[PDB]
Amino acid sequence: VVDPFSKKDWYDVKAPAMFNIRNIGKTLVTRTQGTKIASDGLKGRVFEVSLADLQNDEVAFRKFKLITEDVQGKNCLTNFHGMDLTRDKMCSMVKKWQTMIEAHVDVKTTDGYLLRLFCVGFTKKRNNQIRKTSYAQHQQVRQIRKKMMEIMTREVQTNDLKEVVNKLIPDSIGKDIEKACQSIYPLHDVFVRKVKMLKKPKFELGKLMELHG
Amino acid sequence: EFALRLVAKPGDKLYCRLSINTQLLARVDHLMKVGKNNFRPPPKVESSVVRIEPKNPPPPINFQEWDGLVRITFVRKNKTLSAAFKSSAVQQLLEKNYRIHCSVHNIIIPEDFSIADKIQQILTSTGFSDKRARSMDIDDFIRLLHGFNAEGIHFS
Amino acid sequence: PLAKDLLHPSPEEEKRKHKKKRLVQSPNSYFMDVKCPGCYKITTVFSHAQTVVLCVGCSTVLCQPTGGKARLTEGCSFRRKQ
Amino acid sequence: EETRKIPVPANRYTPLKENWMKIFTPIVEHLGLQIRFNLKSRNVEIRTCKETKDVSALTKAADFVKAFILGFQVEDALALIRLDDLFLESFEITDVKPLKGDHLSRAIGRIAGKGGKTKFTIENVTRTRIVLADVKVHILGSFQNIKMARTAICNLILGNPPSKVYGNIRAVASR
Amino acid sequence: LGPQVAEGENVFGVCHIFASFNDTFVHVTDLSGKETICRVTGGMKVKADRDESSPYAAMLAAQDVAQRCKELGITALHIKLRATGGNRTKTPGPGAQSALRALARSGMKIGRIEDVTPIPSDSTRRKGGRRGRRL
Amino acid sequence: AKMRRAELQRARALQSYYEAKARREKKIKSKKYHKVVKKGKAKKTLPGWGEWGGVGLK
RNA sequence: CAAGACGGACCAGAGCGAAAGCAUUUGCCAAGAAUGUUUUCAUUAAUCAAGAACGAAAGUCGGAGGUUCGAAGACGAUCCGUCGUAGUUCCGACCAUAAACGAUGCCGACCGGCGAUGCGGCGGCGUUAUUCCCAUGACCCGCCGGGCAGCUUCCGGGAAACCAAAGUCUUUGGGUUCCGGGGGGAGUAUGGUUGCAAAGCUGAAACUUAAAGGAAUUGACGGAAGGGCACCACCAGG
Repeated sequence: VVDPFSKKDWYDVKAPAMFNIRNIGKTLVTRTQGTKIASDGLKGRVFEVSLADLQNDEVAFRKFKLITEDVQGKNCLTNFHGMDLTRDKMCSMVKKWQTMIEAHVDVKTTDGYLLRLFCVGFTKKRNNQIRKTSYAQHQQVRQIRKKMMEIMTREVQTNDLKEVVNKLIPDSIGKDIEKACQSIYPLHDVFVRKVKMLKKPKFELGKLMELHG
Repeated sequence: EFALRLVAKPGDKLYCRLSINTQLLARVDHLMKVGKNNFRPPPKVESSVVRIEPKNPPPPINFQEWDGLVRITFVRKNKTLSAAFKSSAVQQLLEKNYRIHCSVHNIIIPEDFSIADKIQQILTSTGFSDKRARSMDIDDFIRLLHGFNAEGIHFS
Repeated sequence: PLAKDLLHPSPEEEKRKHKKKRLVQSPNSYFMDVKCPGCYKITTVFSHAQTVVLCVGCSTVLCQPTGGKARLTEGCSFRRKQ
Repeated sequence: EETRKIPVPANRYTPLKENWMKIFTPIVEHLGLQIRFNLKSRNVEIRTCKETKDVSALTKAADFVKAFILGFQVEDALALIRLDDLFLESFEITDVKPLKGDHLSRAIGRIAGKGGKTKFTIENVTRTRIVLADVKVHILGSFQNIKMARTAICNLILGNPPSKVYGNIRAVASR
Repeated sequence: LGPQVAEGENVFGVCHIFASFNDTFVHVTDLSGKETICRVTGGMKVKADRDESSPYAAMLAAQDVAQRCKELGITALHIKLRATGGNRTKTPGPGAQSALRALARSGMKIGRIEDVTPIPSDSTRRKGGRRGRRL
Repeated sequence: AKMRRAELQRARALQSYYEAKARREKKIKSKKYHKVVKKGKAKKTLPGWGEWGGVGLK
């Protein structure tokens, strides 16, 4: 009988300092009527933001999940929550006459954020190849997968969230894997296609401050 | 098909719920086999004539109770009554009715009660545990219903 | 076509055929003599050897068994024999 | 500025090369849009400029090239630009019955018919365009014509012969 | 009423266009997706079960959602298309396309088009039998 | 040299499609199919790619 | 957050298995074909009556679990829809049947061409591993072996469709197993036997009939569909 949207208000949701474009948009919360506070409804919200709106020159097929968990007077503060590829890109990458190799590791970083890493890779037809298909054998596939797992283990476990995210922005890990697997079977499109967030540590406010500034 | 299922004797492959129920509540006679050239348009299967008359007075059997018990037992007719009563839906309906009976007569239900164990040991106590539903006559179902009603298990 | 001497096949055809299907069967393997790089001794090794071959004095691996022909250690010298 | 990206598969690049003229000339002349083909990311890229009117043409323009990505002929997608209510509906053959192995290929043959004629016949019945993928079927037309074509196809793969569905669809098209 | 945003800069929402095989849902929400702004089906728009999934009903629904968002001052939308998904058909129908071109006709800025439909890895047995097709 | 190389790669792909169709047809042993196919045999600078090609800018 | 189910796209012209069947990673376990071999034994082999192992799905007997689907059933329409019982899932016993197909025993020999594919092996320049510092992987060329599958062919064969076997067959003999003898009666009756059951294996006669069946080429045929022309046809009109 009365509109709740007048009763609502607007907050500003903003990216961490690792990202060039920091203002990522607006959010609509209700004011506190004494029953429930705006923070409790605001301290857990997940945003699906593409990377092309976070960097001017970066790619568009990469999407980052950012969880907002604090308010600072109409200024939402966010943090890394996940990574994924656009489904158009994933559907386009799976061509026919080749082999798909997937690897996943449950790796603990230096400050307790338990991550899960999923990567995918495809064998590449050579420039002089006359055979229509390029199928990797099973032991070659197992070797490629093993090198994938050890590269992510040696690459994520030794760093913190800022370095991991700054490596995931241009996908340097996938380029490392593509360069390292060349002597097993030449790979074509190696991306860390999905990052999850299984376990977060106890809540701290300072680490969010150097993530923001 | 319907006329032969109507007059079916136990042991016949055409024995069904209709056969046992109509042999309970009434007396039936298959009279004369009718050709379909007598009809227009002539039907799919052949035609037949059935003479039926109800038993007056009827036998003192609750027909809802009888039909419910027979409906449970003919879920799978070649399957034994033990496995017919292991069904979870059967356990649900008999739990409802046994709860009604305990509510009416103020019977205290033990915590470790198993309705299926009760049904199994009564069915072995009757001797119908290894018998199958396709080979039971009216009298066996009468004995089974008498035992189940004497044990407070009702089908309604 | 339909006109050739089966009794006298040429060396290229009889070489090309399977080792059992020749005019008279003959093996494709051979015995070859190997000098270890760390010594001077001669070891007679089968070309398709299934055992790892150690030097009798130096105990250095001369060849490693593979699916077909044996894989000599780099540094070893070998000569076809007989 | 408004951005549209349309992906291209690996098999559609050569027909895109052989039909690029009749793709950009309808857009650049009377739709007033800028188009390019990003070879590095393999996407048909459409964006607006200073000389665009009736912004929904952009949407239709995207659907335009989308039809040529899905396998449709060029002039049908030209008709998609000219007409106002034209839609495309797609479904896999196994989305209506679980078929495996040789049964699936027989279903493909029943949709296509000998010489293609059965599929062609359905087109001339429903004034639609039907493109068969390996297993996917795409129908372009208006809503009721899409429904009639979809019913005809679903009967064709149900096991009904092409002659019976042929006669039924040629009789029911008089409503 | 509305966001305190300068005229040059726009404000973003995301619109789920759920094209079920019986109607179409137009659910506008913010970037987080938790709280809503506008969602109208074919149900409030046409009083006939014939045209519940028609492109016309979804079109009129999209115009109503667009004018609602303009009254709220939402100047742009991201599009998250969706079909039934799961065991059933995976492609959005004509209703989603009709709603999309309708809200494009209303002058609303369209952001990122994206097909977000429930594709299984593999799933359970489908609704039809071993025999049953659509018709 | 390289043109013949591309021709050979195309030939390999076309032979793949042809041999797939050949095996699919060879599975079919129905006499009506063979009769119908016998009757049938007896019866018989670019704007775009580079950069933004449009009216306003090129 | 949880429960049960299932491993798409990659996924085929693929591969493996005695067949039924077999698609998430990782580890363990025990098998296996082909290849390579100047190892060993030295006829140890081929084929099956008897007897035994395995045998999709549905089904029966005990448990566990029951997400989806779903015989029956209850309702609403008039081949469909809502709900959903037994089941579908796992473990342990049975049952042993399918268009369980190549509607096509197994072992052996001989008898055209081609260029593709999977595994192993051999020979060979070259390009790649940000010119890789030798080998190794990925490609490239050719050959050999056992495969899966094609195209071609006056080898011959077949009633023909067609077959590199369905050939080497009246010019009729490599070895061996199962099995048919016009159509029905009839997989019925009867007996035996297996099974908890459902059913499985074996299996007639009286009588009755002049056919039963396989393959291919075909004129006419009320019609049917695509077009075109015409104010002696139409739209708008006078």
